[PDB]
Amino acid sequence: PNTSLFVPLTVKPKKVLDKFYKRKEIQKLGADYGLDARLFHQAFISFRNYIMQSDIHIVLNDICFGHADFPFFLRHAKQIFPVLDCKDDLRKISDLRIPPNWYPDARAMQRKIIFHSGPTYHAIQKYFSAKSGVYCGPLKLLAHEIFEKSNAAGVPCDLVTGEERVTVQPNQASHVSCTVEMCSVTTPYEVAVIDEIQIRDPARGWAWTRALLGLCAEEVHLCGEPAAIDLVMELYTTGEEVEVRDYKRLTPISNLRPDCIVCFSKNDIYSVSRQIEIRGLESAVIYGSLPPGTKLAQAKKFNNDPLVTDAIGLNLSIIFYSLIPITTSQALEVTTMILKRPVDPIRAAGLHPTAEQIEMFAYHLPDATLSNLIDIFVDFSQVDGQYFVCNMDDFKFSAELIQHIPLSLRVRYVFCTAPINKKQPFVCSSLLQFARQYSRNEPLTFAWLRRYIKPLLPPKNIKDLMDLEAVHDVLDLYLWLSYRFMDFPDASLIRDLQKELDGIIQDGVHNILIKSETH
Amino acid sequence: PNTSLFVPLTVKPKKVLDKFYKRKEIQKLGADYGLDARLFHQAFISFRNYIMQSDIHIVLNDICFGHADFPFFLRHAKQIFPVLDCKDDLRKISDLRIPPNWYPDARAMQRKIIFHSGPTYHAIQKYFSAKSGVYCGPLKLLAHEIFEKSNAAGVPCDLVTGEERVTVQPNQASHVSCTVEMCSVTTPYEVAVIDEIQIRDPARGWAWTRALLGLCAEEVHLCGEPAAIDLVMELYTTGEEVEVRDYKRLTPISNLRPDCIVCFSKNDIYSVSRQIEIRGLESAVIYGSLPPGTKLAQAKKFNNDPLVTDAIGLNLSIIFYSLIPITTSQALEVTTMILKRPVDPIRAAGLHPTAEQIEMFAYHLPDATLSNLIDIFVDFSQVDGQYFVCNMDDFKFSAELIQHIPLSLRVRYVFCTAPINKKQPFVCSSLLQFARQYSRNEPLTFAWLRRYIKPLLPPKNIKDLMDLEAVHDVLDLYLWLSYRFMDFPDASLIRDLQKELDGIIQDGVHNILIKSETH
Repeated sequence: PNTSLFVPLTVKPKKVLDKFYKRKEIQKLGADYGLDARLFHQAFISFRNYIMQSDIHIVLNDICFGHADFPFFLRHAKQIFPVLDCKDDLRKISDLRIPPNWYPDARAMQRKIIFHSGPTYHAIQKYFSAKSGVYCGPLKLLAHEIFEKSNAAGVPCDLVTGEERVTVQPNQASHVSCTVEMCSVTTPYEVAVIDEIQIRDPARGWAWTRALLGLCAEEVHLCGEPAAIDLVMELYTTGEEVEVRDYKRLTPISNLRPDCIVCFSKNDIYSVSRQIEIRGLESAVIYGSLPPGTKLAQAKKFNNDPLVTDAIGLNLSIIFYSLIPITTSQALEVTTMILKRPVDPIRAAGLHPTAEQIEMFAYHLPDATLSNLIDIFVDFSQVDGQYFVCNMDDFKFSAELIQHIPLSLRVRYVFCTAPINKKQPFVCSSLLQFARQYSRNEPLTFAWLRRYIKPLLPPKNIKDLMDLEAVHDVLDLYLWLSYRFMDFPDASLIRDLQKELDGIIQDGVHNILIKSETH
Repeated sequence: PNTSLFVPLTVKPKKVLDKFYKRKEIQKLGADYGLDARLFHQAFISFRNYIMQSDIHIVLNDICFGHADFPFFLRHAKQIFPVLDCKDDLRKISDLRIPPNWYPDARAMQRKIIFHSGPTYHAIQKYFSAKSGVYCGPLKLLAHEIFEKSNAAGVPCDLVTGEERVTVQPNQASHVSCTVEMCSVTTPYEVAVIDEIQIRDPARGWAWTRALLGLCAEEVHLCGEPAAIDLVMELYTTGEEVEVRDYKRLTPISNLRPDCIVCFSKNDIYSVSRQIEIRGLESAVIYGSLPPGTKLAQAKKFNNDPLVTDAIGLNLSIIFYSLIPITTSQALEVTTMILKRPVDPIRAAGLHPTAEQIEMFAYHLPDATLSNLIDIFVDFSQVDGQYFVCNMDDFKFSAELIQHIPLSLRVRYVFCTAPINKKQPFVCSSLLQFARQYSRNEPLTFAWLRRYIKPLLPPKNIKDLMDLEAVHDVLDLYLWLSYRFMDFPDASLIRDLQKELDGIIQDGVHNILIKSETH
């Protein structure tokens, strides 16, 4: 309980008061109840300012005229800091021990865990065949990949992403691809594929742990680097049997051979592209900010036609311009115009604060802000050794941004759990807008949304593209929430408005605007 | 016994263990004793984890070196789930059959049941005249109505509500108005009026059934819709004679004629009021959240002066803005800017778990939570055909809220039986507070209560009013418990502190703040 977290509540309204404070007896008795150096102080200074600048009067009159040893102090001190009043209560609410309890159906079941080690398409096959299955995808692509494959290859696939939810069945279908966040924990499945189990992400590990411990499957297929094995070995508290099946690199490796250039700067991508079209030849570009369409159409054109930074970790058949140092976890001839050290095995999986935990922390500490509540939660939290609490840094920011909009805990919880890029001014602006009108009970229709986003103009230089992509993002935000707060009614319509923009973007993406330089 | 309810108790501490589990002989022998799919599993997995990660050693050594068929398993399985050990015992404790037994004095007596059908003031008259009588009111108004009438019209009336208990007699008086919950079952009466007998409420039916079957009267007067008749016909197990006496609507019916607008949104009430004062004219407002004073003073002013959602079902002499669909049970020219279908007759009356039942379920299942105990109770419960078990949904919530506060079954029972609105954050906060200090043996005095509720400031917009009304609620909560746990000593004092607020509220209620809109 680092008290730096506890902001004092302003409880607005001389001889012995000074002595009472100095007295190492009172100082110790204070510390006994939880009052440290800073707490005992702030408590006294407002206890003094309260008495003088304004029941107790009986004992007040009776110490004036001749003990001097505290409970009236502590009554004040506890309306200053309500923490102290419920320390024991908060600890229990943030006890995140024996996580495998939180999903009892996974415990109710016989589950076989199978781990396809190696630095894929077997598991993919094993659930196509499976009577009832599920995919759990890391990105918002690999989910679509399997959505397109399965339903076509003759095993219908539903899609549950954050931003899309599609039912193929003209009537709930019996197979679904999803982002690991969206994967059920109550729906009985037969085989489940948790792709990319590395659960180690300091901000996203939570959803993996969730999937690992909670999927109501009968076979649980993992696919991820052999460094992760140690962890799943003990994850055995749930009492299931681990099976490893190491795979290997078909061919290994440590110029412009028709080659892949990988940067770390969006400056370098807006540079190298220059370099290439200087010597006539024509380059592709894949930055993570590229709409999902223009990503594909720029990857497929490289896969008929005569790679330029985003960690490439879809199907792409194929040099570091910069090494800045590097996470020593990047994968792939690849020159430096790396495996120097061994990969440290993985230690702990990831948990995060729930809504409901925080809604309880709210009832205890009702004056605290979200940002602060989560900081308070994290403090009292209790993790078993093979788990860690995720970094809720984005969760907070999103909360410091909408703090003034008069929402309610639950709603406010969801809004700040929406995936935004801070470094995009228009998105943040937009979050506030979306949040502000909800409070005003002002449903955000296709009309409203059309005027707000301004049917955009074809891009010219690399600011317009940036704006357009943010205008893309803004639309994705509207969709993300459309599935949580929908009363955001014109969800389907926006996807259409979004779908042209994707091309209006692609248009400009082939024709790179990177020369900005001229003007 | 849906096993989803039975949470396994963590009983913390290889060849044949695997075979023993697979063996359909063991699997069946397990199921014989009550172990279903999920139960037999969880039991084995912790039986395996117990043996290996840690008497039995004799049989353990003796199967190693060459039958393999169970009782050691079942000893473990039953310290996992204590349910199994006392299934038969629990059933009997939750057998709610032949309810008319539970009140033997009603059986000891000659009782005549009379049913004033029709979609009132006769029964009201019949007990005024009665030497010893009782009223059983649905709301916390109709109880006060009769308390004011009787004692004045020259037949003294005591009041027993949840939140008030008043003796008029300067010395136990011989006549009482009450909420149906508070009505005795041991006090000998002559005539009893059970107003609004529709006993069908999925959460409140219990107290009606109680009154119907338990009032020690000589004439039992019912007043309620003719759909309820079928039920009271068989409620004849008690062996009394039913008398129907259908009444009718003096005048029937299917614009701003000096008219009544009825909404279903608190948004619409904060809207229509705008609409009315736009065209100069002046509107009344009655929302159910309005203190009992400001309800009257806003109904009387409409009943001298030149209706705006809460189901109006006190004396009010007089259009649906929304129909959302509708319960097809709403009553009343009434336009839609309804009787489309017939009313389905009523099927079953209502019972609920008692404290003492649960205090017994606690002695069997001492590790279960309240919320879960009641779910367990409901499961094993045994209802005769013309009764149903109420929805204890609020009872649970109130219990999930105070779960961490170290109270005792009885007390904890009462706290979560206190009437609160979940959707009011301050009330829930307050419940915890009231509950927390009881545990700390810290009686909640008028002083403590005064600082907590902060002598509030006149309202400005419609948040202050909401807060004030919750501050009202909080005070009502303090009173409700004041009559159960009183050691809450300053009951009378709070009612006074409450009584000014009622006006501080009324002040703001006439002067609607609804334009919030401007700011």
